[PDB]
Amino acid sequence: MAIIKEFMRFKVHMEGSVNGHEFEIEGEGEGRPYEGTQTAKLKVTKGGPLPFAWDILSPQFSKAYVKHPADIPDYLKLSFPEGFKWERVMNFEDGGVVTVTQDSSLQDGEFIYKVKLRGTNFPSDGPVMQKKTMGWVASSERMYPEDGALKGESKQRLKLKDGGHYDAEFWTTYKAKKPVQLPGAYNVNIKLDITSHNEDYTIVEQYERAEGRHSTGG
Repeated sequence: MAIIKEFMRFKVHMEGSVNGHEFEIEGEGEGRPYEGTQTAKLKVTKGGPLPFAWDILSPQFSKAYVKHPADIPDYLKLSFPEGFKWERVMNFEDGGVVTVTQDSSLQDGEFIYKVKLRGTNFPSDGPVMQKKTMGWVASSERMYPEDGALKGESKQRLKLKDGGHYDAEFWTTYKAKKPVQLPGAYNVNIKLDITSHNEDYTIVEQYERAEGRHSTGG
């Protein structure tokens, strides 16, 4: 609680490929870990302009910034200064798949995020490779402890330019680098917004608000 201050910055580096197109992204963000809010400014540094929808990348750029009530152990804040790692699978309803691995650490008073991403099997005709998505609907991640780690599962939904939707299921495992106290089951409500971007999405800003609450599930 002297480690995680009420205002904290972070730096993120992502390396990945989607349908074999390789790219890199570098960004910096800031927020209020106890209030559950944060912003990030991302820049594509290789592989730009991306030939696919920014939205499949936006959820990978920070769960030290989730507001927790006092009776739910904040495992990810407790993992610092060593930090934690996470691995995620996103299965989309048209067969697209994204797998992500991430390492979070704290260096010189800022969080450092390193992300690796592989998106595969997206249809050339689908909304991801045709850039038809329009942001994620607000969602809720169901959290539970298992095998010494914190797991989260959620149904997610992208809005589309044609007024329709495009659904996905997310599975994530979060593991502290030292044994710290795990919570029971609970829900994390999340709203993730793209607050501005340039025309080809090589420069993007995001905002996220996340808060944990007891199930059953408002």
